[PDB]
Order: sequence, then structure tokens, then C-alpha cells
Amino acid sequence: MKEFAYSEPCLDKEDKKAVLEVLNSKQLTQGKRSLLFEEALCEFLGVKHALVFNSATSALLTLYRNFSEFSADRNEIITTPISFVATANMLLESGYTPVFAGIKNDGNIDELALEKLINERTKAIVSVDYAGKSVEVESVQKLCKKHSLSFLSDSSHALGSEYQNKKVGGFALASVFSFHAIKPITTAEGGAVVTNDSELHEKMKLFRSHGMLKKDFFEGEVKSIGHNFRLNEIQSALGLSQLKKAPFLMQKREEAALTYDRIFKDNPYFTPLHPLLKDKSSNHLYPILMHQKFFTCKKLILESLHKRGILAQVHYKPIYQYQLYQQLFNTAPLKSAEDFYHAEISLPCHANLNLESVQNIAHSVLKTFESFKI
Amino acid sequence: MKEFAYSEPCLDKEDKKAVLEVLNSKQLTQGKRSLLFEEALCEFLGVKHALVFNSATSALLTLYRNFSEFSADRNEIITTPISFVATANMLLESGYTPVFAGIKNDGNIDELALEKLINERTKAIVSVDYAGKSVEVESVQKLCKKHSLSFLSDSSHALGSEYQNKKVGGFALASVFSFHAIKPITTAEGGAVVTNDSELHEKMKLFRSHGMLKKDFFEGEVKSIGHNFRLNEIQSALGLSQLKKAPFLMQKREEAALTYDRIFKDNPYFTPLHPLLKDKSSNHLYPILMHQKFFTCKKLILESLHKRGILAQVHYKPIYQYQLYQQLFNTAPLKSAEDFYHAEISLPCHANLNLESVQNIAHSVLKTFESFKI
Ligand SMILES: *Cc1c(COP(=O)(O)O)cnc(C)c1O
Ligand SMILES: *Cc1c(COP(=O)(O)O)cnc(C)c1O
Repeated sequence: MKEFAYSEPCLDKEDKKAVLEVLNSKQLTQGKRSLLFEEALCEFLGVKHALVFNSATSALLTLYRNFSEFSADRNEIITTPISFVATANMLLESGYTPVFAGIKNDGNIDELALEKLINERTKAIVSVDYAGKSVEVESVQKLCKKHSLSFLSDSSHALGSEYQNKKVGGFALASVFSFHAIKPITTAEGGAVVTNDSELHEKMKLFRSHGMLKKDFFEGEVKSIGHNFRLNEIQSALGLSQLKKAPFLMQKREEAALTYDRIFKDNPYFTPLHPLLKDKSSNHLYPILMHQKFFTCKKLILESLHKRGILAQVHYKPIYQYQLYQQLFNTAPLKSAEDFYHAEISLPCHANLNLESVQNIAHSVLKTFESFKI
Repeated sequence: MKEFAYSEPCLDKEDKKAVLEVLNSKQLTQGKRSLLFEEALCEFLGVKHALVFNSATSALLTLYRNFSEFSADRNEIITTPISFVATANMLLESGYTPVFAGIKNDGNIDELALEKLINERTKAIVSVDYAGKSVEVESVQKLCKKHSLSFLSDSSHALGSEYQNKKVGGFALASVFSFHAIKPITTAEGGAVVTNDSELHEKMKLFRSHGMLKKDFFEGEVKSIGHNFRLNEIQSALGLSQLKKAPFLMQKREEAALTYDRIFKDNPYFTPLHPLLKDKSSNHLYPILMHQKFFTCKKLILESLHKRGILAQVHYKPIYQYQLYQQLFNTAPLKSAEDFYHAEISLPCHANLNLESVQNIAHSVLKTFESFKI
């Protein structure tokens, strides 16, 4: 064999050490470490508040449910069809109707194609930093200010990524990050909502934990519902430990990407996105875009790659194509999204991928594409 | 000092070892160990299906949401006011209106006071095994069969507890368990829904994880929404390890309880519930009930206890007393619930409490009560 998944977790002696001491403690959850992890996120991102969750999908639900109250008259939210289905499933769960915008070459939501989709039902815009590349923040901030819309950012891919030399996380009303096993850094399962809005932070904090407010050690008060989406102490210690070396892990991915770039440069088969970056990316993904000619035999290419141990993946199937979304709003397919979908392949890319591996992978990808003459 | 919390987690060399090997794995989530943990639950409980979640509150949401589809005409569910607010908050989140039944001496829902609360809107009955003592299963099973009602059980307290020499978990349409830090066994945060209904297991399974159905390694299908309430591999390993010694841990609590029983026997201040058991209990709590005379100075008693290092707690404030529930349905106070609330104190009780400690605690409790003459 010799099989490379598209991403994998990268833990070290430190991470493990960090988890041990927690197991020695009487305080396994709702303890000092999640608070520490939250503060460390704040300093890393330069934002004013941070909340950690069991998953980013819980984070998303919490944000959608709490950034404003729900009004049946302001029930539309614009977002991208190119993202993990979770971005939209949580919109549904919060009563909102997703309105799918066109995307651009780089997989990011098309900021120029947003305004025509706004009507008096439009409440918010939910962008996704695809592969860790920050969307056109300045452009969207303004569109929303102009139309009194809330700017929400699913930045699951992008912890560490920058826009105009400023870290992603601060730009939206709130931003979501993910610490799933295979994201930039991990807590096995995990997520976070950061924001500069204290009131929002507070509402979310409660929603995350039963809506319980304290009085004394013996009694509480509940003025509104909440769940249990808390991140426990074991995972928080892991997160803290992972975050400390976040820039290091990002750079490893960056170097892997540069190696891909050297070898793919000017190839006749596909176009890699990484070279086109203007700001630092978390490099959560290393996507390549096939030329139109290869579309109709994509499946065979993926299988060919998999036969070489390159467990490639596609991000993402346009969300509106899922049976549930068809069922609910027969959504007209979007040329930009459909094209990107058929074209995109994410190659193996994570902090533990060494020089030798990248080169073997990069050459196998080329050998594969060329085998399918014209 | 020398402070005893009312419960605490009990990990050992095994537990830790178990967590380590997972940290050495490339598979930190959605892996072999949660499946293993799920099977181990099935054998322990003798049920046919088990699903593990990030928390019991997520488990509860998932059950409530999926045991049937929601119909505005069958929107009422009967449950107890004596339980953790989570039991009811998730009912609200699933569109249901909680209908609060009276309880009995032992804190359990009064099976004799249930029938009169049923009308053509009633959909289900949600019982709680208070302190790990099984409710009157036979009686409820029948009431539901008779009125075509779904029997749901919040058995968070009761993993290991028995009813008529059969383990709790099998008796309802489904049952929820919790592995929060201080429950019978722990995964730091964690929960489970067990059931003998495959279709229900399947719907819940999907709801737990984005509603994603597989096609090949490259594509999925989504016919209905789902979240991320998955339990990761680290916690699953912990759960597995903990479950192996579950009966051992339960017996440790049993012994602690028996020691309390010896010393409290015939005391003139309060009545402990443990002696009154008819079946094995998980002994998640060791509750004592004060006589009416002490009610009006409960607060001072709790503080007095706390000054002695006995960090006692009350389970539970009647749910309908929470500002949110008052707000939504000005619920008339129930004498049984109100009485139990004012009376109940949970004393320290967990697998790591040794003979010496229990005796010191037991005598301190007595000293405390007697200090408040008449
Ligand atoms: C995977 C992902 C999420 C889901 O978050 P989890 O941590 O897996 O719960 C949300 N949005 C995007 C864009 C994702 O990549
Ligand atoms: C604690 C508890 C829950 C909530 O479970 P978590 O694991 O904390 O999410 C639900 N019901 C009862 C009876 C509980 O005691």
C-alpha cells in the first residue's frame, strides 16, 4: 500500500502529555481549560470573545439561532452552494431559507454576484472561506452595512488564514471555526464561535449550556432554552496544545503546497489554486481544477488516483443538488458552482506530509492525468 | 479543607492507557471505537441498538425529534417536574409542550397520577429514573399501550440499574443515558440512545451526523437534516474502558450508600431513600429527605454543610418554576413536587468515596441537623 488520506490529524508528545494531566484531574468538563482555550483563541485572532463547542455544526446552529431573533418576514439568508452541507443544514434548522449565490474560480462566494439576490426578506449573508482562502471581506462588509444585513462567516477551513495581513475571525459579526480531526488544528471533534459583540457572546454562551444562569451554589435560573454543546476539558487541553503550534502546522502545509506548485507548474491538465493566493492561507485543502475536457471521466480519474494510494476527495458537491434541497426548493443549477464541482479535486495536504511523499503524490497525479489521452 | 463534591469522575490506569492509544491513532473520530462502545452497551443492556452522542441533551433532542414526526395536534408530552431542566428544554426545542405530572416520595413520576392528564393531544410520556431508581415500568408500559402513547425514558441517572432483575434501557421505546463527568460512568461529556427499534435507530443515526448517506468514497446523499452530535474516538475509548468496570463502580456506590444507611437509620431529622429500594440502583445520587419542620431554614443547613466541606446539592428544582416555564404556561405548583424539592438533599456519593470519608460525612450531616434545634 502506502495510502495518503486527504488530511489527517497531527498530534505530538506535547498534545498527549497535555491530555494526560487532564485525565488526572477531578475536573473533566466545565473547567478552567476551555476558558483558557477560549482566551488563547482571542489572542491568536485578536478578537474580543471566543466560545468553544462540541462541533462546528453546533457552533453554526448556535450562531444562526442567536445573532438575531427569528422573524418570518426576514427569513432569507444568502450563502454559497460550495461548502459542507452543515453550513446550510443549520440554516434550515434555524428557520432560514438558504439563497444560493454564484461562486468564483477560487471556490469562494462571488461578492460581485451578491447584491441582485437581496430583497426585503434577506436577513444575512453566510460566506465560507473555501480551502482557507479568505473571501472578499471588505466588499461583503460594505454590502451588508449598506443593506442592513448581518455578515456571518463560516471560517471552518480558515483558522490562521489572513486577509490584508489581518487574521480571519475578526471581520464578520461572528465567525465559526472547526477543530474536527482533519482541520487546521484538532480537538477530535470541536468548534468555536468568535465575535466582537458581547451581547451575542453572552446569548450564545447560555444557549451552549441549558440556558442556566447561576444564583448561589444551590440554584439556577432559566429564561430561555439551551443545549449541551460544551467542549470538555480533555479536548480543550488538546486544543490549547494544538493552537500553540498552529502557525507551525500551517507552515508545514504551506511548504507541502509550494512543492505541489513547483511540480504542477505549467502542466497541461489542471490548474492548482495555491499559486493564486494573495494572503496567507491555513491551507486546509490543496485543490486543483481540471480542464473542461476531463470532466466527463472524472470518476475514472478518482478511481485511478485511489488505486495509487492517493485517497483524493471532492469539495464540494453543490448543496442544492442534495435530494433534500431539490425537494424543498427546486433550485436552478448555477453554472459557476456546477463547473467548479466537476473540476475540483483536493489532494493530500496536512502537516505530516513530508517532502518525499508530496513529490511521489505530485508525480503520480500527473502520470494519472496523462494516461487519459485527450 | 477536605471538600467532598456530591459526585466526581473515577478514572484509573486502564482508562488513561485506553485514551493514550487513541491519541497514537490517525483515527480520532468516526472510527472503530464508538461502534465498539455501542456494541458493548447493547450487551451490557441486552438491547438491540445503541447510539452514542456528545451529550445526553443531544441524545434527548435526537429522540424527541425522531421517535415520530411532529403533528401540531399531538403536541403534548407528559413528564416529571423533578429532573434536570434538559429533559424539558429538549421537549420545547422539538415543538412539544411539557405536561407536568405529580411525583411520589422517591422522586419518581407518579404512575398512578398519569392517566387523568391524557387528552387527544397527548403524544408521549417521558419518565426519569430519579437517582437511578427505576420508575414503575410495567404500569407505564400499559398506560401507553392502552392510550396509543409513546413511552420515552430519560435514564441518565440509571445505567446499570435494574427493574425486576432486568437492566434499565430495554423497557421504553427508547432510553437515554448520560456519561457526563459525574454520572455512573463517564466520557467527560457524552450520552447515548438505546432502543429495540431499528427504524428509530437508523433515523437517529443519520440525525446525529448531517443526515449524510454514502454512495461511494466520493459522494453522499442528504434526504433530511442532521447535526454533528458524534462522540469522538478518545471519549469512546474512555467509555468502553469505563463500562467494563461499570458494575464495580456501581457496587462502590452501593457500599457507600449502605454505610450512610447504617449511620442514618432511625435518625429523627430526615429519611434516606436508599433503604427503600426494591431493585439494584446505579446509585447516581444518595438523596435524603428532610422533615417538614426543617424546610424553612434549608438554606442555612446547606451553608452549614458546605462549611464542613460537604458540598451538598439539591436535585431538583421543579422545572415549572424556571422563569421560562412560568412565562410560557403559568403552571400551577404541584404539592408533591414542591414538598420533595424543599426536602431533598443529595449527599456525596461516587465510586471513590472510601469508608472513612462516608462515616465522617455521615456524622457531620447529623451534627449539622441537630445544631438547628426544633
Ligand atoms: C466540516 C465543516 C463544517 C462542519 O463542522 P464540524 O466540526 O465537522 O462539526 C462546517 N463548515 C465547513 C465549511 C466545513 O468544512
Ligand atoms: C445531566 C442529565 C441530563 C443531561 O445530560 P448531559 O450529559 O449533561 O447532557 C439529562 N437528564 C438528566 C436526568 C440528567 O441528570
